[PDB]
Amino acid sequence: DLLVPKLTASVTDGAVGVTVDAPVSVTAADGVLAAVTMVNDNGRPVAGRLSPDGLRWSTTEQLGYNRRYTLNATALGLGGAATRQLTFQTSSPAHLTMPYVMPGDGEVVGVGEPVAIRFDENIADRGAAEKAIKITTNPPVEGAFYWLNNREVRWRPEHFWKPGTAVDVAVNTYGVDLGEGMFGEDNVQTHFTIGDEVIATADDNTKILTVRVNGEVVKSMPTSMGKDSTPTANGIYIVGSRYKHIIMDSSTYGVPVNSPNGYRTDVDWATQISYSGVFVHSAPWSVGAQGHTNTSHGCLNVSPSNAQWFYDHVKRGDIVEVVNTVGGTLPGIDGLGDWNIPWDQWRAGNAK
Amino acid sequence: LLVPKLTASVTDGAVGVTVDAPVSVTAADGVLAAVTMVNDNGRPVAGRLSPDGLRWSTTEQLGYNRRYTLNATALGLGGAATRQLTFQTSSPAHLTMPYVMPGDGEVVGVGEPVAIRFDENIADRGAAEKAIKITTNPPVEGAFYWLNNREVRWRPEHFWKPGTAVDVAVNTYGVDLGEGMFGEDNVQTHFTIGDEVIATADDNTKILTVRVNGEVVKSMPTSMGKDSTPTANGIYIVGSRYKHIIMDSSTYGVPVNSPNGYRTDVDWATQISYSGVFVHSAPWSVGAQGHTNTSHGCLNVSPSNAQWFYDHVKRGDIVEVVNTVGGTLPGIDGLGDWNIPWDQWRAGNAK
Ligand SMILES: *CC(=O)[C@H]1O[C@@H]1c1ccccc1
Repeated sequence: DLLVPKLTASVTDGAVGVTVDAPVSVTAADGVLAAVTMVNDNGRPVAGRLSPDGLRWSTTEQLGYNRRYTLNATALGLGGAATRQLTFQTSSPAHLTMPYVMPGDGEVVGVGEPVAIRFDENIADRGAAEKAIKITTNPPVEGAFYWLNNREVRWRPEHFWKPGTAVDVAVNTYGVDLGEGMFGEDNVQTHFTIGDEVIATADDNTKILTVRVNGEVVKSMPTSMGKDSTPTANGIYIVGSRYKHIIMDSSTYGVPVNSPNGYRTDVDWATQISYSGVFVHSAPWSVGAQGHTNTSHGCLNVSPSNAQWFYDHVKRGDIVEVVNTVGGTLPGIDGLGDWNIPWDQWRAGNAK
Repeated sequence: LLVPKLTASVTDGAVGVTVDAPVSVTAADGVLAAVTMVNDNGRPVAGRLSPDGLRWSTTEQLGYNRRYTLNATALGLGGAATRQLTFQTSSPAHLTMPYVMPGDGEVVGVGEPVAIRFDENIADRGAAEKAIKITTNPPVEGAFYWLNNREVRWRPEHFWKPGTAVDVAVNTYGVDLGEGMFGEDNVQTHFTIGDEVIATADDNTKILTVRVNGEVVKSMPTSMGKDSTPTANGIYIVGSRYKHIIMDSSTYGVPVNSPNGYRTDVDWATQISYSGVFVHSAPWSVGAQGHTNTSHGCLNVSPSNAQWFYDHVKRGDIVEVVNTVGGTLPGIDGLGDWNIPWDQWRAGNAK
C-alpha cells in the first residue's frame, strides 16, 4: 500500500480556445515525470524542458494559433505509474494586430516623451490592451493610459518625467484577445531613459523663442509664428522627428497646395513639434519679420542659424510651449499634444 | 386476461435505502387501487397516486434509521394483484449540516465564490461535490476546490459577468458523505452578480484606485503594511463591512501582547482577508498615506475614503494589491480564492 503518482496539466483534455499567452505545463505529485512529449496537428514536436527534480515540465517555445496539440505524459514512483494523453485546441483569431512602440529601444529622450503603443488595427477592447502593457519606471511614478484614437494609446505621468528615469515597456499581447476576435500578432519589449530637461518657450508678446536647459537660458531665438489667419495654437508641444531638410507639403495635412492656405516648399533644419504640421525650421525669407510680426502658416520660423542650433541641441521628447498667441490650444489628441489634456481627464482615461 | 404486475423503486428486504429520492410503485397490465406506506411506528407516509392510476409516489421525505412497510393492491382485466414490501433506510453514523454563502437573494460582486461549509470533516469530498448543483445564467464553467476539510468553494476561471444569476442546490440529505456521515438537510440559495467593482492598491504609487464598471471613480491615498509586516500581493475578495470594529490581533493568530499584536477600535472597516487585512479609517497615518507604509498589513486610508469604501463596495468585490515587498496572499485564506491558478483550481483536491 503506497501512493500512486498524480498528474496535473495547465490544460484540460478536450479544451478549446486555449490562449497561447502562457506556457503549457504538466506537474507530477507523489512521483516524477518519466516522459513528457507534445506534438501539433502535424508531426512536429513542441520544445520543452523538465526541471532537475523531475516534477515540472513546461514548453520552452511559444505555441501557435489555430493549432491542435496532443500532450502525452508518464509519471513513475515507488507506488506505481500513471499516464495521460491530452488534446486541446488553441485560440483561432478572427484577425491579427501588431503593436509598435515609441520611443526606440535604448533611446535617450526628453522629459515630455510619453510611452506610445500603436496598433495597426482598431482595438475593440481597450481595457484588454492596457492590461497587456506592463510599464516599469525607476524611480517609480504613477502614469495612466489614454487613447489618442482607436489604434494608439499613450502612457505618461502627471508632470514631466524626472531626468534620469529608466522606463521599461513590455506589451505582452500575443495570445491576448483584444476584442472581436482580434489577437496580438507578437509581443514587443523596449526600454529608454529620460535625459536632460530642455524646455523652449515661444512667447507671442515678445516673438522670442527661449531655450532652457536644466532651467537656464542657453539660446534666445527671434521667431515669426503663424499670422492671424493661420495662427500657431497655444499649448505644450512634444518634440518629434528632426530633419536636415524636408519638403513641407500642405497636402499631407489635408490642405491642397493650390488653396489659399496651402503650400509646398523645401525648408532646412526642421524639427517637428505637432502632427498637424508645426515645425521649428529655417526661414531666411522672414528673418526681418522674426521678432516683430507673424507671417507663417503655424510653424515657428527662425533664422537658419537658430534652426540648425535647435536641430543640434533638441532631442525627441523635449518640450516646446507656446503662449499668448491669437490661436486656440493645441488638440490634446494631436499626437504630440498629450500634455494639453488635464491630468484628471488623462488619469481617468478613456478605456470605456 | 392478465394479472397486474407491481414493481417498486425499492425491493422487499432492502437495507440501506437512501432517502435522497422518493419511493414509487408502478402497475403493469392494470391499475393501482391503493398504496399504503407506514414506518416502524405505524405512522402513514404521505403519497400521491397518478391520475391514470399507474404510478404512486411518496410526497414527503423519508427519515433515517427507519423501516417502512408498503402494501399495494392492483386490478386488471385478468384479476387482482397484491404485494407487501418492507425496507430499511440509511442509518447514519454521523450527521453534518451544510452552510451556504452568499445569502439568498443577495447582490454580490464579480469575485464572490459559492461556498458550502459543513460542520464536520467530509471524508468523501467527491460525494459532497456531486450533491451540489450550481446553475448559472448566462451559463459559465466553474469547478470545486476545498479550502479545508469542511469548506468547499465553487467559482469560474474569470470573474463573474455582471447580471449573472447563480442558483445553488445543496442536495445532501440522504447522501453518504463518507464514513457513515450523511447530510442533515438540504439547502437552497439564489443570488445575483452586481456591478463590477475592482480596487487596485499599487505599492509603487501607494494609491488605492476604485474602478466601477471600468471607470475610475475614486483615488485614495493609502498606507499599507510596513516592511516588517507588509501587505501581501494578490487578489482579495471583499467580505464583511463594519461601521466600527475592535481590531483584535488574537482573532488572526497573533497575541495582543506580542510585538506585532494590536487591539484598537477602528471605524469604517471592510474586511478583505481572513488573515485580518482590512480597508479602514486611519486618521493617525493621514500624513503617511500616499508616501510610506506604516501599518500591520491593513490598507490605511483617510476617514472620508474609508466611509466611501464602506458605502460603495459590497461583498464579492475585488481588492488587488501589487508591487508590495510581501508575498502573495494564500489561495486558501478564505477570501483569496483567485490567487489559485485556474488549472490547480479546476483539477481540485477532491482526491
Ligand atoms: C508650418 C509652416 O507654416 C511652414 O511650412 C510653411 C511654409 C514655409 C515656406 C513657404 C510656405 C509655407
